[PDB]
Amino acid sequence: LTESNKKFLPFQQFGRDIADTTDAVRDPQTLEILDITPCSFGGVSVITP
Amino acid sequence: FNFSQILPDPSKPSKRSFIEDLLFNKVTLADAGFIKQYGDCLGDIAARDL
Ligand SMILES: *[C@@H]1O[C@H](CO)[C@@H](O[C@@H]2O[C@H](CO)[C@@H](O)[C@H](O)[C@H]2NC(C)=O)[C@H](O)[C@H]1NC(C)=O
Ligand SMILES: *[C@@H]1O[C@H](CO)[C@@H](O)[C@H](O)[C@H]1NC(C)=O
Ligand SMILES: *[C@@H]1O[C@H](CO)[C@@H](O)[C@H](O)[C@H]1NC(C)=O
Repeated sequence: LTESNKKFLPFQQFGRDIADTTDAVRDPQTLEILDITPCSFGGVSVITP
Repeated sequence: FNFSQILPDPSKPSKRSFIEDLLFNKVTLADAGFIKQYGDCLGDIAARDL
């Protein structure tokens, strides 16, 4: 969860990307916009003789 | 015969000829996968980066 500069409309709560997953949320206690990024990943390869 | 257009140009950082530079400028290579190295993707921007 990272701080974001998205300009939410006052009636809007959640934000959606192209794939229709949740990308930006609004914190319900303090009115702040948070971006959701998936955690770090990648491929693993083994080079061996 | 003049071969200066297809012979390599040492002034360029990558040793490519004038016609090769023209072709590389004509093709817009949009599939740059591992150039990002996931750091620029981890820094999230409001613009929709494909
Ligand atoms: C062979 O062709 C090249 C390119 O046409 C000539 O080199 C010069 O190239 C520049 C562009 O980088 C042109 O603006 C110049 O007009 C070209 N000529 C000169 C005299 O500078 C090169 O001279 C040609 N060589 C021969 C033997 O024909
Ligand atoms: C809305 O647009 C203005 C100017 O067009 C820009 O400064 C601002 O950052 C935008 N808000 C966003 C991208 O959330
Ligand atoms: C309760 O929610 C309101 C809504 O904005 C907020 O201003 C206030 O700080 C919250 N109080 C606590 C104790 O979290």
